[PDB]
Amino acid sequence: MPRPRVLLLGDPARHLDDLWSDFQQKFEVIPANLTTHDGFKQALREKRYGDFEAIIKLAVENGTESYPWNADIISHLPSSLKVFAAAGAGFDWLDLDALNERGVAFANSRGAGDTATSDLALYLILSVFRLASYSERAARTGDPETFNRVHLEIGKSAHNPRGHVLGAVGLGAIQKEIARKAVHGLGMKLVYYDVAPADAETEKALGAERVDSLEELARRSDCVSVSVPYMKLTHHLIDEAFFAAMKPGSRIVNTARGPVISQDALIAALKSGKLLSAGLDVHEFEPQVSKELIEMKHVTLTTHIGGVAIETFHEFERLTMTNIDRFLLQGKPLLTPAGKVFAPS
Amino acid sequence: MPRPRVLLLGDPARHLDDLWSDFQQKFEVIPANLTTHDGFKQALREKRYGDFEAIIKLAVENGTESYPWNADLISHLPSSLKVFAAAGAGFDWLDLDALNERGVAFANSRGAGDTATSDLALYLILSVFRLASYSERAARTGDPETFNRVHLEIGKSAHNPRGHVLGAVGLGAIQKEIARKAVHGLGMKLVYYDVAPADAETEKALGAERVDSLEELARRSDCVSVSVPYMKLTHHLIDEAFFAAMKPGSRIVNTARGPVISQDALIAALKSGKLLSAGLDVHEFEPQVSKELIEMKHVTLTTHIGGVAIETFHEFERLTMTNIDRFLLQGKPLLTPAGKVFAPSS
Ligand SMILES: NC(=O)c1ccc[n+]([C@@H]2O[C@H](COP(=O)([O-])OP(=O)(O)OC[C@H]3O[C@@H](n4cnc5c(N)ncnc54)[C@H](O)[C@@H]3O)[C@@H](O)[C@H]2O)c1
Ligand SMILES: NC(=O)c1ccc[n+]([C@@H]2O[C@H](COP(=O)([O-])OP(=O)(O)OC[C@H]3O[C@@H](n4cnc5c(N)ncnc54)[C@H](O)[C@@H]3O)[C@@H](O)[C@H]2O)c1
Repeated sequence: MPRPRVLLLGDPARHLDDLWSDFQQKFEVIPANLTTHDGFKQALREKRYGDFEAIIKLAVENGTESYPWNADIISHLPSSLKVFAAAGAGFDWLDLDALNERGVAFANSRGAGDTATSDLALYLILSVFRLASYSERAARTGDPETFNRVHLEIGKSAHNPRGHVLGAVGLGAIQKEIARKAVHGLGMKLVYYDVAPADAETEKALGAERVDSLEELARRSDCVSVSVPYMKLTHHLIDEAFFAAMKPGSRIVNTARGPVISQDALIAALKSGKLLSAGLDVHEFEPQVSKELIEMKHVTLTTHIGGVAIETFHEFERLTMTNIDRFLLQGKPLLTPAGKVFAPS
Repeated sequence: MPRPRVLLLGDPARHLDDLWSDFQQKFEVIPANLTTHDGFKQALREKRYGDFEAIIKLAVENGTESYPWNADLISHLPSSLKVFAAAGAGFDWLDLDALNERGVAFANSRGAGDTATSDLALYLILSVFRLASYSERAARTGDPETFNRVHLEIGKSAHNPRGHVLGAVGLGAIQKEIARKAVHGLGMKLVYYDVAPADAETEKALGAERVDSLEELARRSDCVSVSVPYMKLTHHLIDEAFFAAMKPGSRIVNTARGPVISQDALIAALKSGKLLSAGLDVHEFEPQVSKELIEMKHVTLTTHIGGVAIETFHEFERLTMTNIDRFLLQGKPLLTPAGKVFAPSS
C-alpha cells in the first residue's frame, strides 16, 4: 500500500511516546508548519502536502493558527481526505457540515476531560460557598490587619455546601461527575434541568430531581452549575430572566462555555446582591476576562483550566491516534465520532 | 430548688434563638458583664454572682476580657462549679489541668467544624493538583496574553488527584472526612500515619493503609494532608527531614495549625523543586503569612478559613448548650469532654 499520509496541525505528541512512535511506524506524518490562516489555505491550494488521507490535532491549543476551519478553507482540502481527528469536545472553530459534505469523517476527543473538568467545577462550588477566592487575595497582601478583618468578614457569609441544593443546568457526562462529587462527597442535594431525562439509575443514584424549565431550576437553587454544549440555542441561555428567578444571595458556576451566560446580566446580578458570589472558568469574551468581575469581592475566575490536566492530554493523544489507526488500518469505526458517520477503510 | 445557675461569658446566643430560649428557661443565666481579668478575679472573690454550677462561652471570641484562665483565677471560682463548656477547638487561654484540679469538668466544641474544615482541605488539595491559585492570579491581570500563557503553562504540571496518593498525617475526625471526600470523591488513594490505629469498619470503608513513620508516609505520598493537634510533640513535626523523604514534585496541604510544618523547611523544599505546590490555610507566624510563600506561583494561601462557616458556629452554640443540659439536667456525660472526665448529676 502501504502508509497512509497524515497531516499534523501543530505539535507532535508530548506524552504517549511509544504510541506516537508506533503511529509514525504505521503512517507518514506530515508536519503542517502553520503560519497564518491565509498561508495555510495558500498551501492547500498549491497541493503543498500532496494528497493526504487524515488530519491529526493532538491538543486543543495546537493548530489554532489554521483557524477558522470554515467552508472556504475546507474547499481546498485534497479529496483523498478520509478522516480528521481532534483533541477536545468543542469544535467551535470547525464547520462540521462543510467537512461532512466532502465525505470526510470527524472525530473529537469526548470523555477525555471528564475527571478534570468535574474537579475544577467542584473547586468552584467550594470557592463560591466559602468565599475562598477573597480569602486568598487577602492572604496574599501579606498584611496582618487584612488577614484578620477578612477571616472575620467571611464568617458572616460562608456556608457548607452540605444540605444546600445544586441546580444542574444540563446533566451530561461532566455534570454527572460534578453531581456525584457534590452529592456524595460534599452532601448537596440535586435538581436538574435537561433536554432529556437521566435513566432510572442515575436519578436514583444521585437523588436527582428533574424540573421542567430553567426558571424552576433557578428558583430552587443555592448554587447553579452550568454544563451545557455551546451553540446558537445555548447563547445567553443564562440571562436576566434567569437571575431574576434565583434566590437572593445564591451562587453560580460556569465550566461550559463563556457566552452561555450573559456577562452583563451576571455583573448586574452580583452588583444588585441577587448573587452572593460567582465562579467562572470560562468567559464570554475569552481570552479577555471581565474587568468588572475582577474588580469585585466574591467572584472566582480561572484561565479555562477545566480539562487542563496531564491525564486529559494522555487521553487526547490516545484517542486521536487510536481513531485514525482504527479508521484507516483496521476497518473499525471511530471511537468518538461527531456529525455524519462514514465507512472505515 | 429548680434552675441551676449558669455564668454566661460574654455575649448571648446569636444563631440558635429557640434553643437559647429553652436554655434560659431551664437555667438561671447570669451575665458576667466582664471588665478585665483582675476585675473578674475580684467579682469571684466578692461572690458577685453567687454560687453557680456552669460557665457557658458561646463563641470563640466571647469573654476574652477574662483571659487568661490561669490557676490564680481558677482558684476563686465557687465550689459549686461542676462544668465549663466552650465554643472552639483550642483552649490556649485556659489552664486545663488547673481547672481539673478543682473538680470542674471541661467541654469544648470538637467536631462542630468537621464539615467546614474537611471541605476547605479538599479545596486546597484541588488547588495543589491543578495549580488553580496560579490560574486565579493569571485571570485577574485581565491581560489576554497572561490568560493564554498561564493556561498553557499550567498544562506542564497539573494533574488529576484521581489515582494519586493522599498521605494522611493524623487520621482523626477531620481527616476521616477529608479521606472520605478525597477517596470516594476524587478517586485518590489513602495511606495514613496516626498514634492510634483505626478500626476495620473505617479502614475497610476508606481503603486505608497504615504506615509506621513520618518518613514512610512522606515516601508513599503524592499529596500530604496535615491534620494533627498542635502541642509539644507536633511542633515543627513536618521538618527538613520530612521534605527530604518526599517524592520529587510532590505536594502538601496544612489545615491543622501554623507551626506543625516548619515554614523554612517548606520554603526550601518548594525552592529546590522537591515540592511542586502547597496549600496553607494556617501559617507559622499567623496572622503574618510568609512573604516568600506569597511570591511563589504554586503556593495556595488562605486566611485560616478552615472552620469558618455559618454552620460551624451554629454547632458551637448547639454543643455548648447541649453539653450543660446533659451534664446537669439529664444525668448524662458530656458529648465533647476535654481533660479529666467527671460524673454527671440530674
Ligand atoms: N471547562 C472546560 O475546560 C471544559 C472542557 C471540556 C468540556 N467543557 C464543556 O462541557 C459542556 C458539555 O458537557 P459534556 O460535553 O461533558 O457532556 P455531554 O456531551 O454528554 O453533554 C451534553 C449534555 O447536555 C444536555 N444538552 C444538550 N444540549 C443542550 C442544550 N441545548 N441545552 C441544555 N442542555 C443540553 C444533553 O442532554 C447531554 O446530556 C460543553 O459546553 C463543553 O464545552 C468544558
Ligand atoms: N483550619 C481550621 O479553621 C481548623 C478548624 C478545626 C480544626 N482544626 C485543626 O484540626 C486539628 C485536630 O484535628 P481534629 O479536629 O480532627 O481533632 P482530632 O483529635 O480528631 O485529630 C487528631 C488526630 O491525630 C492523632 N494525633 C494526635 N497527636 C498526634 C501526633 N502528635 N502525631 C500524629 N498523630 C497525632 C489523634 O489520634 C487523632 O486521631 C487541630 O490542629 C485543629 O486546630 C483547624
